[PDB]
Amino acid sequence: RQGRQYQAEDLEALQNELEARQEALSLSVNEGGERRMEMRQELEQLKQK
Amino acid sequence: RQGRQYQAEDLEALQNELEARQEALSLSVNEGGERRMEMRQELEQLKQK
Amino acid sequence: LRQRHTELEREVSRFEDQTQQQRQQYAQAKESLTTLNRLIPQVTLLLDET
Amino acid sequence: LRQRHTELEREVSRFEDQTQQQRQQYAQAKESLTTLNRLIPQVTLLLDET
Repeated sequence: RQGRQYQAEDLEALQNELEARQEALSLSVNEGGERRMEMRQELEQLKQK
Repeated sequence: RQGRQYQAEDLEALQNELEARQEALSLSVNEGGERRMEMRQELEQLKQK
Repeated sequence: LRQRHTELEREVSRFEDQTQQQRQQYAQAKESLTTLNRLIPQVTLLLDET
Repeated sequence: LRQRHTELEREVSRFEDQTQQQRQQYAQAKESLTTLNRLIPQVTLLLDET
């Protein structure tokens, strides 16, 4: 389903990296969200201008 | 820890309940965090205004 | 705009409080799921209360 | 300022594309991690390839 043959002998390391990728989800979504809305507020300043 | 006995003999069904909670965790924190953040930027605007 | 700051600070406090409580109860529930599927992911079948 | 709007619209598009792509990719990663931590959370060690 994920991979074709994916280190079935010892897969805990992948669980840890996927947890790190879930931290990356939270970082990326919050950064993209705050930055896009802050630049949208810059757009509003520009619109009023 | 959660519950007092709470069907520990065969607790599989509770994991499925906790999954709905886990999904809602992400929604509830993602939206809440974004709302306060939107107002943090608005506060800075209001501060800048 | 200072009045707006105040209501904004009230609303920020409400979201910070709500998110804090919500993340605490939901994280405790998530940690419970992890303890269940780490300590007892059908491992109770190996135990079998024999 | 209309030049700024144009470049800002390009940037809004990039943030929307990036935020979508990462949320989907990491959500499928979450779905894969949850299947692993449900079905085989160290159950492979119980098996031990014995």
